[PDB]
Amino acid sequence: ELSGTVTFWDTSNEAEKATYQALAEGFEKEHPKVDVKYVNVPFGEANAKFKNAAGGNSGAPDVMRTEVAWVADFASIGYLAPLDGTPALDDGSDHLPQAAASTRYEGKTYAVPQVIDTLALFYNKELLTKAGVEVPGSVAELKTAAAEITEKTGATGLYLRGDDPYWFLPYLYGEGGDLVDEKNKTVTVDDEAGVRAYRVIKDLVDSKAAITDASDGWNNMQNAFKSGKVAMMVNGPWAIEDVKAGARFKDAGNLGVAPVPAGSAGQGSPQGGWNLSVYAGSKNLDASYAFVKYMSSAKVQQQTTEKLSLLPTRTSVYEVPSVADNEMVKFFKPAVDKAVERPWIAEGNALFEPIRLQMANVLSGETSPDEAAANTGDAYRKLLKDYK
Ligand SMILES: C[C@H]1O[C@H](O[C@H]2[C@H](O)[C@@H](O)[C@@H](O[C@H]3[C@H](O)[C@@H](O)[C@@H](O[C@H]4[C@H](O)[C@@H](O)[C@@H](O)O[C@@H]4CO)O[C@@H]3CO)O[C@@H]2CO)[C@H](O)[C@H](O)[C@@H]1N[C@H]1CC(CO)[C@H](O)[C@@H](O)[C@@H]1O
Repeated sequence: ELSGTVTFWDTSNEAEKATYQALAEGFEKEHPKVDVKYVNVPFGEANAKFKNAAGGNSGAPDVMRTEVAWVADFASIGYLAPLDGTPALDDGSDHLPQAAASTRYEGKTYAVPQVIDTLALFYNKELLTKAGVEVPGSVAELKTAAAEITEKTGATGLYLRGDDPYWFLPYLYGEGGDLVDEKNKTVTVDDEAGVRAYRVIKDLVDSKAAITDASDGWNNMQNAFKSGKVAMMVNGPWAIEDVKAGARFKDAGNLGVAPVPAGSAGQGSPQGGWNLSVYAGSKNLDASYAFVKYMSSAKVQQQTTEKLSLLPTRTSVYEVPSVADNEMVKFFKPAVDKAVERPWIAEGNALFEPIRLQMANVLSGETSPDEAAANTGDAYRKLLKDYK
């Protein structure tokens, strides 16, 4: 017996949201006495919007699309219903383990996995071919390629997103670095790899291998890539359908994807994604648990992939020929398998702001790579009282 309102806050983007609204409302097919109230909440506003509503117990959603780092955020302050022993969890073991870790806080389950993702190098196949260059495997190989692209086509090699701190991580990993050593509770972002990573990004822009912008970075990146102003960008699966809307990439075939470039030490890309959580103060808990089970079901994950090319969290879904034979998926799944995990801690979400500020100042020339790394480390030690 399910009935009543289930308000769902979805953070998915302009290209994704019609699909997600349809899936959400599809819950009513099997439960016609439930009224699904779909609301799209912009990614940048959603964390604060949810905390505001939950903290005041006023107009909070029943079900929240919850970024991997937000689960511990929200859970630690009491805003999420624990899900262990509820109908929200069905065939839990099916989910990728690294997806499952992000749902956990202090020995309890506060979310169900929805999608998993990572960053990759997207490229314009026809531009690279016209430039006579191969997809670059390293930063060194990207610089050489960018020069040939400018010389032969007039395009810039890379749009380097300059306003979102997540985009720093591939460069950090490529220089042999990482934010923290979790096992040893030690801040590591200010090791020499951090200095090198800030220096690499500045060199890419100064050398004109890359362009960037200090604001409106998502739109600027997409516009530059779709208009052929650049040959390459670093982005994730949430960009695929948006890109394919463009005249340049209808022929889905013209859209190349490859790993993010190696740096001087190695190569890596971060693990991200989205889970589904239930507000602790929901006045329709049964219907919400069922809604979460439905939205995380193999059937719905498969449909999401078919319409959007977003990656399922369920292992079984990869065995469905329709998913197993998808080319964006065929690339992204192995890349996700290799993606770097982060500490799933209450202050994990706040590790990004320090990077954002220092990265902006490095790109504008206000701050040296050396100072930026030290500043980032200083901010982490302030955030993480039991880290050295
Ligand atoms: C600073 C923020 O730090 C963190 O976020 C990390 C995040 O943990 C990383 O994993 C990564 O997330 C990936 C994501 O995994 C990936 O899927 C994709 O998301 C797509 C969707 O796919 C697409 O469907 C649609 O939704 O659109 C999504 C976006 O395209 O890309 C994400 C990266 O963009 O990177 C984030 C850092 O960016 C915090 O969580 C904060 O919320 C914080 N926000 C601040 C906002 C404030 C402003 O006043 C205010 O000052 C600050 O205090 C606020 O806190």
